[PDB]
Amino acid sequence: ECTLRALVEEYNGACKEAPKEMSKQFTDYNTFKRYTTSKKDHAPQMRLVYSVRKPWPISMTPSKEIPLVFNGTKLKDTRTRANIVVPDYWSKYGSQTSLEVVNAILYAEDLKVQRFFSTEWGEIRYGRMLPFRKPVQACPTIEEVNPASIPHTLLQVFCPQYTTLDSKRKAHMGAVEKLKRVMEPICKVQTQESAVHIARSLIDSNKKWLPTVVDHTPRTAEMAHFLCSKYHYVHTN
Amino acid sequence: GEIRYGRMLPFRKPVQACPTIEEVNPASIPHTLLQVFCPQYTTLDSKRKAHMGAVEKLKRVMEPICKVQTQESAVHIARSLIDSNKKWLPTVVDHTPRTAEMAHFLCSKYHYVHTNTQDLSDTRSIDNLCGELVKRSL
Amino acid sequence: MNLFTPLSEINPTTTQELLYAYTGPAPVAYGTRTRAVLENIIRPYQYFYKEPNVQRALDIKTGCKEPEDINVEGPSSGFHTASVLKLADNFFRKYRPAMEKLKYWILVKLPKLKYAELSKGRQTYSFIHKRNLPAPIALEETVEFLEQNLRRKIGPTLLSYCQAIADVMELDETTYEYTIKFSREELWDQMRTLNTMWKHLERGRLNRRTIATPSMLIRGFVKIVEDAAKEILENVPTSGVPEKLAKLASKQTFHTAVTGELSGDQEKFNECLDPDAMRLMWTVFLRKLGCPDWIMELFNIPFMVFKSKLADMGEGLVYTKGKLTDRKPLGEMPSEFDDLVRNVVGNSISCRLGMFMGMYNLTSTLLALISIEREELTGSHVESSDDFIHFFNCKTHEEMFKQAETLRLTLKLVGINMSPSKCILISPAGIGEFNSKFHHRDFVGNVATELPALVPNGTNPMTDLAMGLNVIKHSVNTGQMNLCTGALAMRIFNHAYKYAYMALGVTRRTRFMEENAITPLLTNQGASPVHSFSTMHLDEVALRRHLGLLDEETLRRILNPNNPVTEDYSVPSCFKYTLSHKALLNKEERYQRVTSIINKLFPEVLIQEASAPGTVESLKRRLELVVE
Amino acid sequence: KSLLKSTILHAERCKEFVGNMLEEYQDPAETTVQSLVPINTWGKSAKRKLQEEITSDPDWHQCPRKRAKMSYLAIIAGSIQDRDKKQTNVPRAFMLRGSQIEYDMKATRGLVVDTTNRIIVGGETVLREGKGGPEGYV
Amino acid sequence: TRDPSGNCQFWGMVLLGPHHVKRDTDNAPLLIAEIMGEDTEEKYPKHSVFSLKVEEKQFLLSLKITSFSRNKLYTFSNIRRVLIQPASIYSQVVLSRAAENNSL
Amino acid sequence: WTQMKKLPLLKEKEGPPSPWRALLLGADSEYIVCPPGTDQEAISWIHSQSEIECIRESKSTPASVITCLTSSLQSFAEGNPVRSRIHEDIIAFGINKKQEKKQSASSSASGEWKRAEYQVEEMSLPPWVEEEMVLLRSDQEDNWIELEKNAIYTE
RNA sequence: GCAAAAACA
Repeated sequence: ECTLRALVEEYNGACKEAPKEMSKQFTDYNTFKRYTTSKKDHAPQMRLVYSVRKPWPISMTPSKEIPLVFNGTKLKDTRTRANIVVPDYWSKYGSQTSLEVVNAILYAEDLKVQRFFSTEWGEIRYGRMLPFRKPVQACPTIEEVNPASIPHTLLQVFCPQYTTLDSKRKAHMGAVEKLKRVMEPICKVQTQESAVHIARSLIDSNKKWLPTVVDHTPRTAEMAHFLCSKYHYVHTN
Repeated sequence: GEIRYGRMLPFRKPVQACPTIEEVNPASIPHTLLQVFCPQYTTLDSKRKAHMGAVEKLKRVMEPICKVQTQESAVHIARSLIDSNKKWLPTVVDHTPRTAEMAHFLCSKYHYVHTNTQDLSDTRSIDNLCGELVKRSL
Repeated sequence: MNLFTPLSEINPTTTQELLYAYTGPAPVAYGTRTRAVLENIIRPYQYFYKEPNVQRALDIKTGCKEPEDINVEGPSSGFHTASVLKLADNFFRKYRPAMEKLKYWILVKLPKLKYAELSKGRQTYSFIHKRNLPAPIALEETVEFLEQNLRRKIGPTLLSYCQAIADVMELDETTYEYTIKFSREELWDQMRTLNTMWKHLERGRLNRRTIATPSMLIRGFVKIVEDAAKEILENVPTSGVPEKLAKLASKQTFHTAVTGELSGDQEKFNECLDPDAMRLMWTVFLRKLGCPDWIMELFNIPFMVFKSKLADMGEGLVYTKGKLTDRKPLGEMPSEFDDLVRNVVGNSISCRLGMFMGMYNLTSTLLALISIEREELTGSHVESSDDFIHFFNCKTHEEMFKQAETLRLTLKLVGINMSPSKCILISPAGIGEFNSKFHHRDFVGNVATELPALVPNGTNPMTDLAMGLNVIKHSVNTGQMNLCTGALAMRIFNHAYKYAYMALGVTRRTRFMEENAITPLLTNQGASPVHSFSTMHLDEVALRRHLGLLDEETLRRILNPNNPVTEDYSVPSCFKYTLSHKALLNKEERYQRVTSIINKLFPEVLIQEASAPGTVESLKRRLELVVE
Repeated sequence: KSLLKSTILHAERCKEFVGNMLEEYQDPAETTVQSLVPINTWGKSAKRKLQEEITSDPDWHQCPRKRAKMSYLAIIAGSIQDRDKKQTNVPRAFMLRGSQIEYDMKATRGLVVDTTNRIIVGGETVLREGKGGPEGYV
Repeated sequence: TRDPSGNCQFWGMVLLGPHHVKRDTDNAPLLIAEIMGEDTEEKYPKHSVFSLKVEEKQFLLSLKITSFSRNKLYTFSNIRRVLIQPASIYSQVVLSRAAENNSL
Repeated sequence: WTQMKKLPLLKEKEGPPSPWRALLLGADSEYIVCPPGTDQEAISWIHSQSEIECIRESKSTPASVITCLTSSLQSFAEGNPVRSRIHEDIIAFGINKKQEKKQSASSSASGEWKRAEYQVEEMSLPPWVEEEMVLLRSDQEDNWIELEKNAIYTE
């Protein structure tokens, strides 16, 4: 809506401001996607103390709703930098949003909450047990999706029109329509760069090694860190 | 540092002969020495006129020295340690070595040796205090 | 030490976890690596002959050696060609499904790997900037060099990259875009050059070690051979990659029989191997599976180049006159490494036979495994780099001794030379150790080399909490930690996490929240932790709403998509924030524009790779289709 | 610490300080007093307590403990008060502005501690019961 | 530190010099002052021990000149992790004597 | 292949007993009980209620650094955790020690270059290690471990 | 002085 050509302006600027670099192939994106001139430090956790204590720690996007000074406290540097106390300020005097997007953003994480609390578990049985680590599915999925077909399913729920008929056949039918009822509030480009991670989590069937004294279903594998051990066991119910 | 050869116009000014552990005004030097060496033969006015920081520094310094130096030798060693003793020498502008101890090495009419030495003195802080007093007094 | 060996209610195997220098600073390597690199280079030449004759060994080229010449009383470098051929034949005959799946890998998905995955590697010494650059930067510079000096566009597949390297290596003169020129011999020497550096954060030994990284030109060949080695290793029971130790633990033997258990390490593992043995092994496998010739060259080039390595000798030996110290390159003054002076090539040095750490940690394991495969070795072996465990299941003690001795001799045949002092054999099976795992009867104990950091990762509160809890969960899952340890570690992590984010005591954040009546509602704000031992796999925001500790109005405030600041199972929120002579900082910003226009136009790249043929200006095809 | 050392050790300065704070007269230490106490609503109660303590004991300015109590009351009295809030009774102790240091009327803890043997202000023994020279020597 | 009555416990003071540090492993000058209980010549040959007189009580003050890298200081700031291994041993013993007879 | 009846017997290095080489003191660590307050209050109390006299002096740590310590205490009491340098700070933090050593070595250099041939001096087991182990066992009145408890939802 | 096969100062 009147901003479509603004997307084109990015191309025109790229041709005139970045010559003979954007001219490379689109297949090269897998090479310069992670292109950074900053060295990969061996311990990013050692610099966290300074970074929080550093003046202007957060580099926020420019905005006008957040006051420059609130109750005699400088908040922004007028990308602009932000004070360390801007997030907790947003937790009380921040902008509002629709209720539907709140559930959609927090979706794929709530389902792990009631699925745990609904389980009754059982009495603790201590014994000389011998857990053996077997590769099982980590988290339960709404539908059983075959490996190497997960990206094809994600293509339909995000870019159904920009797809190849070959990918249509190798797509999990019966699960594509389930994702559109939960990804619709966050389907917009505003929060679509990260919505792929949430959508992938619904049908991600990755396999990890977990302690298994008995054959562990996905229902009982996500919380296997406390169900069984060398000395105790829990009868999940 | 590195020698920088060049023609130089001398600036003749009095400079301190050797560095001092503590700078004391000339009126307070005898009282400081009296407090350092013979406190038993002093009055409260003499104690009040003495620089107690210099007294402590000098006592710590001359604790071992007085065992190997006679009374007058130790007295005047301490005096030299807290006496400026400025002497006139030809210096180079914006290259004052704060003390003529190294003028033969670091300076001449044909060269200087670049050195990186800070003040390490409380004169800046005394300036800050005096500036606050003057600003609030005006 | 007497306090680390209980005699009642608990065995020393479980308490052997106490024999770990946790929570202490890891040893750090200081100064020049020249002495260590020179020693690493000179060790293989000192072990070629039973009588140490270094000077005779500097001109051997191929490291093949005759029998009745392998040092059986000490380290022995080199290999026996006939033994290598026979052992490779025996290994190929066995494990047929592994060979069939290797054939599948080499026929179907070998000409499919994208060449962009070389960017997620290790630090690379650029041959154009004469310094060290990150792997993506080195890859981009190398492909630009290839485009400039070869004039044919590089295809998406890495076979195209390898063909480009091979074609450009035949040119007598090459010039990069600046506008520096390279001779063919100079480029060949740069390809031979190995960048060596200290290995940091290495616990478990007194002496520091050096690792070497290859040039980006040969890295494609190194990666293809390493990927083939990994693919064939995942499908062999004797490999060190998967529960193999537990699988062999869950084994029942005959009632009255001798069941040995040999656990040991390898001494000079990278100082006694020759790339020619790996060449023979790979050629035997490829020839007996039936691959074409171009596959032969494609799999043989990496070791061909490595046979002419030019590992950099650090910065120079340290010489002291009085109290002074100076760094002097090898050959300037006499030292204990005078025999390698003739091999000094500028700042680098040439060594035909020998190995370095960080180059081929899988093909060496393959060579050891093909050594394992024999006739009289009727036992179970697990090999992983320089560490191994062997199970002997025979009928007589002398039979077990013969099997162990022939195992040692066959390992020496290709020059593995297991350390006599580090190898322990137990006549009845039941006690052993492999990797950092410990074996006692039917129980195997996993003991970590490093404790969990128990500190926030250092990106943002939600991400740091998620990663910390996930690390603790992984540690408790592997059996390294239990109820008490897990809860104590998560309490320690909670304290560190709260401290690092100004949630402890009086500070700017706490005073700001107090003066403005901002109630701390999250762990990073200062609220009581909501996560437990059982609930450590749950998101903080998702868990708090169910318990009523986070009002829906607060969720609306924080989970607003229109927020100024915006595996990791954490929902985005206002707390998801990013902390704030090169002549290369400009081109990373202009590459940012290229990456900025993408991920705004294509949802597809956020799903799969950028598999668009051509597409130089051609991006306008999509925008017009968007309008249409 | 400096303000309390000024008021405690000298009776005339305590007189002047209490008089200026009670009657809202101009004082040399108005800025310090305003910057020490947070924005509160204890000024009227503090001024009252000043009134009854002065009337009950006209001879208050000789006991350093009484001087400490009067100084605390005057410091609260000369504080920056808030308009849109009803006045409340003066507390036993308060916290300094932008700090976690406690100032106590009874001087049992915090910035001022008045034991039977001695008085400690800011960790320093300002006055000793029998062995001291606050008034000096001639 | 603070005991559970509000009182302040002064273990000592560490002084950090100019410390123009560039590399993550570079040393940083330190002057550490500590309250010592008993002095020993052969145990603390590089320490200077001073007498300390507070409130007519006797304390020993030890001063040492040290330089200490940033990595080591960061590691020792997480010294609380040393509690895990003894906790591991204790937990294993306790849970063994809970698995023996199903009684924690 | 050989077999052993004897467990290996570790050789015990002989020489001077190794001194205490650690960042802090360890067992010989005590504290001064100060009146309740902030860090600045406690530091001011300690600086204003104490006098220092040297008992044992070590050539490694000259006694003149007590001036630096007292200056830091006073500055911290005055609300200044960071203070300007003094002369006693010269030999307290090794300021210009690298240049001093390098120039002295250049001035006194003699002979010809040779290999570094570094060496580490062997030291015997100190008698205080057992004392350290038995003293760290002593009971204390306080808990000294204040870790905030996690939530509890299941048994 | 820290630290060990030489880096910081």
